[PDB]
Amino acid sequence: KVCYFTANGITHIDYKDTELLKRFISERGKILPRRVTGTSAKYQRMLTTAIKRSRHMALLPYV
Amino acid sequence: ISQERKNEIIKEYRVHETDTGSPEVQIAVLTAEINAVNEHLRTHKKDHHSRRGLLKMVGRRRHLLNYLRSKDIQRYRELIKSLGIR
Amino acid sequence: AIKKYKPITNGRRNMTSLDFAEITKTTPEKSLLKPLPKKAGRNNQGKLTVRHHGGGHKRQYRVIDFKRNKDGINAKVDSIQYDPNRSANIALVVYADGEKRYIIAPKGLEVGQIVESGAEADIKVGNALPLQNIPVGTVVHNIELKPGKGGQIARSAGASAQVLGKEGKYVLIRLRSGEVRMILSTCRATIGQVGNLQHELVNVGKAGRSRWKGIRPTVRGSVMNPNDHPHGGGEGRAPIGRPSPMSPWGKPTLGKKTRRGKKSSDKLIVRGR
Amino acid sequence: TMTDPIADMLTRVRNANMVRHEKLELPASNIKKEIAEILKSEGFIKNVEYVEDDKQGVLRLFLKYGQNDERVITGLKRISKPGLRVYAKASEMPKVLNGLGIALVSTSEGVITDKEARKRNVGGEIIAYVW
Amino acid sequence: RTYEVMYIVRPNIEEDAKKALVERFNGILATEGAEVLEAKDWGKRRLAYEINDFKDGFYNIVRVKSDNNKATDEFQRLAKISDDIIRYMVIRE
RNA sequence: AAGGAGGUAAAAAUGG
RNA sequence: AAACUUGAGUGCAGAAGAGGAAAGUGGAAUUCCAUGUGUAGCGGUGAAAUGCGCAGAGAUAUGGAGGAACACCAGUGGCGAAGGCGACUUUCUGGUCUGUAACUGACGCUGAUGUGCGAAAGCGUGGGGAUCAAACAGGAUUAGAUACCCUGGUAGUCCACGCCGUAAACGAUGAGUGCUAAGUGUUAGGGGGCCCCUUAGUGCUGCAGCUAACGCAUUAAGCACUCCGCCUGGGGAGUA
Ligand SMILES: [Mg+2]
Ligand SMILES: [Mg+2]
Ligand SMILES: [Mg+2]
Ligand SMILES: [Mg+2]
Ligand SMILES: [Mg+2]
Ligand SMILES: [Mg+2]
Ligand SMILES: [Mg+2]
Ligand SMILES: [Mg+2]
Ligand SMILES: [Mg+2]
Ligand SMILES: [Mg+2]
Repeated sequence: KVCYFTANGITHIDYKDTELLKRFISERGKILPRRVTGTSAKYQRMLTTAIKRSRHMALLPYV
Repeated sequence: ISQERKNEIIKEYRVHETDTGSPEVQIAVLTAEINAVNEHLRTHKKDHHSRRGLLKMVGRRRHLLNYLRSKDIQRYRELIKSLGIR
Repeated sequence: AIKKYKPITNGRRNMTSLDFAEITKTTPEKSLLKPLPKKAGRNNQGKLTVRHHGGGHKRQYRVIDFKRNKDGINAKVDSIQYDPNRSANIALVVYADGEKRYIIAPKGLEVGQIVESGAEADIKVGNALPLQNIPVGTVVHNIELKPGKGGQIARSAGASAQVLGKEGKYVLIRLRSGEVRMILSTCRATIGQVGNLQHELVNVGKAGRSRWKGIRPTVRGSVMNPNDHPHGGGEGRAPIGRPSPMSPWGKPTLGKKTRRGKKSSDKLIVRGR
Repeated sequence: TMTDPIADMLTRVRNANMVRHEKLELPASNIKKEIAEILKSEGFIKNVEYVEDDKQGVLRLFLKYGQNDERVITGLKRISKPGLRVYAKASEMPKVLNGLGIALVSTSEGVITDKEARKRNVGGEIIAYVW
Repeated sequence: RTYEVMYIVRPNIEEDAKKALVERFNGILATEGAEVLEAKDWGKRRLAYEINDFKDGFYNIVRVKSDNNKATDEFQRLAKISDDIIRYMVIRE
């Protein structure tokens, strides 16, 4: 399949882009696995770091 | 060291213009790197991983110095007195 | 910090001392000195009422500003000095109007640093503020019990307390002893921990050094006679030989509590040590 | 790192012969070229080409297979090595496979075969056995 | 070296008090040879979880560029001391 | 469909 | 003695990373303390009992104290010489890989003796102490049970600085170098048109060859060269 970030060409992920992060976050707030979301590993790392930043800044929930 | 400082050092010690691979240039840059890592370790004593790379650099500089001393004694003496590495 | 002597003699063997690297001036401020003759544990009747005090080196008293009531004016730490009258060191500070005072030297206070006191002071080591204005969680020392009386709590070397919470008229504090108690929020405290943290580690090493400190020898109860002590007498060595160990004056002295009842502070003391 | 180019060349030849390759390209040197020429003259290989390019040049050997696809080169063995060098006299020159094989030798009169060494009555460093 | 500093001010803050607080902390981030490239406010936003029992927070974003991090360190120290800022974070880039 | 690698539950009397 | 750029480094342009050190921030959860509601059980096991609880336990709600570890991401994935490294943020810092062809011109490999790092337990000094838990106490099982199981529980488990220097410290596989069919994944790149080629890793399958066999097989245990370490029947004994 194809990766959202690879297709859209975006080469950076901003932790304040809560709407985008909600795409890859689960219903309960867990980070969806790469094999499910289709994302590449390179951008999966960026996504995890951005999601944890947002959790710290309370933009996104933990649980 | 910063690439700017490295450029300054290579300009200072290059045998001729465009020379980046001379033993003098390599060992001067290695001296700068060794001093920087020593200054880092003085604060971060327990950084064994960094110190290992420091020792690799020291050995590389030692082998370059051995080669230079074997090839041209006068150049070796001049370089070591310039760098204060004896 | 701690210097370990070589065993050149059996007296020096295992002895240690402070290196005094923190001290930056080895003589005191003349105008802040007062005489301190020794009592040797003898009261106004001339009788020994506390044992084991006497002799020891002559000492001058350094007047110390425990009150820290000179507010809104900066003071610069001129020096850190030795003080024979207490475990902590003392910092001579010089106020911007030219008045000089000694304070307890906090851990980390450096020569040339600035300190201030008052409700508006910043929360940094050596500044003095009402507990009203000190945040929760801050480590403090030289804590007042009555506003304006001067610090009485957490003044020894390494001492500190922690602000825990703020009730209406009182602030909760955890003292070095582990006691948690209330203190009037108008009472002042100094930010930080008292310096000279290695004080307690010193191995005094020999009897003479205690004598220099003015401590006379402690004779154990069990090696006196019955008329001297409840533990006295018995042929040869003897065990305590009664239900509880006793003080020289005939009171039980192992586990027996002595804090008096019906004290005003009992409703301020939230948790004992 | 590399320590015996002659051993490397012999092992290249052996590996190519085992896999039944037709040609074999290796970095060149004068001793290697002389060895290859001796092999060709004796009939163990088919052809030898020298490519006079940069980087010391290249040798391109062409291996020889008989009828029934039988391998002409049965085996190559390094004799003298950097770790232990072997020399022999003219009267002590060894015969490989009772004479059915060659011993490549290095002599004051150039690197030759054991037959030529015995004929000229000279000895030298026994580089290799080929059979 | 650039830095993005995000902080949250308690929801129950008077307008003038919040204005003074934001001005003070922007000045702090500007002091130590650090140039405030741009400061903005994202308004009061719902928090994903209660912080100090607050369900809302005034979000302030600041971008400042400096050759060191003294201004950022002073900001963080004064934000820890402060009882008006609930959360803060500094990101290099 | 059959084999290889990681994690991971639930169960448990005793002696042959 | 004189040249060369292929090995080895350097410069230039790029890539990823739980590599390391120090400070700071954060959510979940456990334990404890206080208080409101509430009644007679809770807990535990194969089944039980010890134990806790009518002085109000357990449950439930709120707040506080404190220590420790970082759920999801997470992957034959990544990094490191090995040990090892997984919340986030900042500072300092090591190494590696890719392309280029200015630059040096063999400056390389190995490495006895030496000098450092080295899981866990353990030792010293000073802190800290939630959880778990040697020792230990009680209960159970049993012919007995110095155990497995249950209830507690100290060292320790955590931090700093020193010490110790060992593990099935393993790929039970020393380092360097070249050469020898193929198919198919994945990590980080590069070049030419989803395809092809290519570099460095990381897996699986599998020729030739090797092997006592099992199996290994471009990440060799094949073919070769250099250097180091090590072996020579089992016990005695890693003992004297
Ligand atoms: Mg006494
Ligand atoms: Mg007597
Ligand atoms: Mg009596
Ligand atoms: Mg008696
Ligand atoms: Mg007797
Ligand atoms: Mg340990
Ligand atoms: Mg147990
Ligand atoms: Mg061993
Ligand atoms: Mg082994
Ligand atoms: Mg590969």
